[PDB]
Amino acid sequence: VYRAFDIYNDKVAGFAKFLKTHEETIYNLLPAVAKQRLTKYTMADLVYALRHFDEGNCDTLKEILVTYNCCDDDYFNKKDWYDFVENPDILRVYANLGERVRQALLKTVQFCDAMRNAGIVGVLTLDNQDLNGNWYDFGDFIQTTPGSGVPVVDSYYSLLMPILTLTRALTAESHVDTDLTKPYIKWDLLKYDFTEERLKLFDRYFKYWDQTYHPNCVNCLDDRCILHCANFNVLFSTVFPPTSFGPLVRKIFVDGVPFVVSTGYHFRELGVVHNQDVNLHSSRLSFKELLVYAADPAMHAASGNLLLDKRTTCFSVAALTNNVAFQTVKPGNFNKDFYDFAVSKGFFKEGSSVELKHFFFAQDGNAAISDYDYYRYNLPTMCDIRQLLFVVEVVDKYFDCYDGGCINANQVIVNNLDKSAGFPFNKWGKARLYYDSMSYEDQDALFAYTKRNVIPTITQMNLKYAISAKNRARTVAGVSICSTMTNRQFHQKLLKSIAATRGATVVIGTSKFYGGWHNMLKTVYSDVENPHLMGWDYPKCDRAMPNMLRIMASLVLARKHTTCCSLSHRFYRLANECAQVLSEMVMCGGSLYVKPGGTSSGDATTAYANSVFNICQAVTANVNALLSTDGNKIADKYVRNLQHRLYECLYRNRDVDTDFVNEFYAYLRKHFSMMILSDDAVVCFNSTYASQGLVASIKNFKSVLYYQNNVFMSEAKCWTETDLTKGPHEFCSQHTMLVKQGDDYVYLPYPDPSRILGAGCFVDDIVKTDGTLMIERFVSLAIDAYPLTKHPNQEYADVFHLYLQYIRKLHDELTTSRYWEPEFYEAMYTPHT
Amino acid sequence: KMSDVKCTSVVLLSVLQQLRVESSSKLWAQCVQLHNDILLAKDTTEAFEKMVSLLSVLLS
Amino acid sequence: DKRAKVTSAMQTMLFTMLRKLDNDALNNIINNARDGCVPLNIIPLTTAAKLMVVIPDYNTYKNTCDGTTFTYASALWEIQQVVDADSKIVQLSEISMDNSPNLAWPLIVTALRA
RNA sequence: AGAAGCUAUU
RNA sequence: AUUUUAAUAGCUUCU
Ligand SMILES: [Zn+2]
Ligand SMILES: [Zn+2]
Repeated sequence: VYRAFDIYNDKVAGFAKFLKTHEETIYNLLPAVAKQRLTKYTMADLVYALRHFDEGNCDTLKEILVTYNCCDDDYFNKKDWYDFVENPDILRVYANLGERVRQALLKTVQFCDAMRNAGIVGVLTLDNQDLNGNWYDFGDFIQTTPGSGVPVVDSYYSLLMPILTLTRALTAESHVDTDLTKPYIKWDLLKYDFTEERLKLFDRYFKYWDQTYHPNCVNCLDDRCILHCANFNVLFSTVFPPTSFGPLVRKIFVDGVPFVVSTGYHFRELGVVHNQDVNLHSSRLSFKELLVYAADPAMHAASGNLLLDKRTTCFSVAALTNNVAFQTVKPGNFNKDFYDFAVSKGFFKEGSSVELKHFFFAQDGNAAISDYDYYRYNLPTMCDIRQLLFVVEVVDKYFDCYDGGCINANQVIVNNLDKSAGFPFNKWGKARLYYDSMSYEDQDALFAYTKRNVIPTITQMNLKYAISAKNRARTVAGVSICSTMTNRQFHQKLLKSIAATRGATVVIGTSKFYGGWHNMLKTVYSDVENPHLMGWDYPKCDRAMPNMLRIMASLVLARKHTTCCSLSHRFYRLANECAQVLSEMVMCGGSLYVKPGGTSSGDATTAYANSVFNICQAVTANVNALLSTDGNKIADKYVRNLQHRLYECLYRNRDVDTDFVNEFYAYLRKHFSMMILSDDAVVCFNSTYASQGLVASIKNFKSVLYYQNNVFMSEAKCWTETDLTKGPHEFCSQHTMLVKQGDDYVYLPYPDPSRILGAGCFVDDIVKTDGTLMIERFVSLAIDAYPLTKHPNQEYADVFHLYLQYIRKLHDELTTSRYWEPEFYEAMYTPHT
Repeated sequence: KMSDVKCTSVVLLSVLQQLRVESSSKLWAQCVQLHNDILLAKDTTEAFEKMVSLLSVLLS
Repeated sequence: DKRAKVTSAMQTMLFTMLRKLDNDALNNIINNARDGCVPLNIIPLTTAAKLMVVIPDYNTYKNTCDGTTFTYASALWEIQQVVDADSKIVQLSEISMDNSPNLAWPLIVTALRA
């Protein structure tokens, strides 16, 4: 048989697929133990199938599903049955395994108890447990004094972690007497603590976890302890009422008037957090406290009506207005003159390789809520925690060249002060008012306040007019001003440092002009032995991002404060971020809803957090590719030792092996070179190693997204390139070509001709067609379209010429020459500046 | 011909919006679906028929 | 002068929000907590005196708001008004199968606690 | 060759 | 009622 095994010998190590072509006294010493019959597939088979999912090869998964009446065979006859987005029903199908999984967990504990009462020491593996929960192999177990046995179960539980949330294993815990036929437990409305239930669940299922668990993460030791305890809390928060989460409120007295304020917060991940700077009776309200109380969602909800919205599956809180709101989107404006000129110049002939794809799409009054109901793809996810710890160390090794820390209110740089401040401030003015009316002392005091308390904020949902080749309204999430000010003071130093560095893995801030594209491509090519190019996109970035990876991103970003913030200060900062941009109240057309998680795009650190997320997923794919290969098959001694030490540092070494972290970082930099911007990535990798399996391919990335990001990756959004002279197929919506400039050869980025043509043809405001003082618009479009003159296809190369003749038309109507000369635009891609 | 149909659909939808049709929910929703299907369509026959329907909506 | 103007704006908004707050039920629900701290989500559930329901289609309506009084969240609600997506009053007797196409969905129901 | 203000484009 | 970050062009003031 060719089955999944979890192995650690002196020679080989890993979770992979292998061929399978004293114990009496041990068995005599040891209801969770088999006699009898043994389910063809073990728990290792299921774990490997769900963790290494590949379409067109999931025969074992199909057999496991149709064996246990999770679905029928005809369920697999329909296409995209395995897709999370196109076929949500698969989730329900997966849940049909849940209870069985849960049963296995309980039996494991029994087994371990037996060992602790017989003085037996041994390492638990998933492949010794049948799908019914029966342990049936005691090979290496030795004897010790009875009553002092010890089981090692870190690999078992760590590998099993994702499947617990994938199959919804703890559903039966939400019923009376933990019985699926029994009714649901009727928790009190006022209960919010749940600490003792968390401890009871931990002792029921994870009794033999060696590490210490903190139900409230405010008691943790560092950021790694925060990650570990937050993972456990993510698993345990799925069995508690959804009304028990969010801000905890209280009644205070200001000048004897009773106000309702927020004094704490109950997180799903971080447990219960209480504000320290609380005064039950207050005298007068200055600017700072008035701001904090007005941004508070507590009173807004407390003074609103009960709301029941059946259009959405998001938890609803209240309706501020008495009538629901409807925001539509209008069609674009048509530039008749440009259309006439293009038609006269011989364009738009039927069959031309250049066709108008990008338009402006109108929407009806139910567009904002229709786009808001995309967080339904955000599912609670439990992560392999040993893998997450090693990967977070490797991922921070990518950020060890930047400068960061805390700045003051006189060191803060804000680009645009005419932007909006969010609810409830949007009612009284722009961000200029709130930056101008606060002195630097007030802002410093507000920062000092956020370092010991939690201020919950409300975001707004806005519809953005845009151009696309897809029929979809787009919503952006605007954040309140207070969150932005303290995030700026907390993060701007590091963000500016990242944006002011050249030749690095993250290329945010690097211009594409004046040879920038050539420099970036040459930096990413590095000196990889057998280079191939790979690229990918994330299907739904902000909607379908697990909350654990967002917390990891925030912790990696905040690690720069080693000398300026104590650990309580850093934890309260992280709690503020989680309560402000992760799971907060969302105002969507006059009503308040609860955000499941993911990402708010109007955040101050969105692109950099996305870059951390990209590096984490890539490193995870590399680890899962290296660890799942037959060690005997590998022919290089260095790579085999690297794999063995990677397994040991993952599941056998609680402390951090810094030297091996450096070694793995060097291996990745040599053989897997990345250029990354937000969720966009281009990789130059060693072909021979990827073919042998020593580095990740695109299928490893697809499997990682399948079991971690809750999305499916279609080949229609992934690209591979073999010839390096042709650059990346796509990167930030640009194609690449190797033109001849002077006596050198240089890479040039060019856009899609349809996009530039549509941008010229369609606008969003009527005056954009009437002012005729928009020559700069066409000049910018021509600066973008200039590289197309080097394309072999003539219809492509003719778009820039058409733009030049239209600019001439406009200038001759108004009336320099440079704007119709090709030298002005040729100088925009020359290295010398 | 296709591009002329799409551009004329854009112009006609803009005119209808100028005619305060956006304040009738069913009319505007039907117009939005018709316009989007025109924009994503490929054959000019049904696109012409949809243009005719939108023009009849405008004249009504 | 703006600082003073936005200070007054915040003060007013706070006190007006206060003036709409049904304080007796809030006192009743707060005084039962272990230390006077309650979750925010349950305050409109157990204190609000008006309910708004948004209904996309007829199946959801007949499974949610059948008649003139319905039970939701362990309370009884008397239907006060029904309005269409165009914000025009819809009579209760019109919400049948035959008149479903004429109505402009989704429907907004306003109910009062009873 | 620089800073600051405004608009536009990707 | 219209968010975050980056790059670029044009116009004005000014050592
Ligand atoms: Zn801890
Ligand atoms: Zn700091």
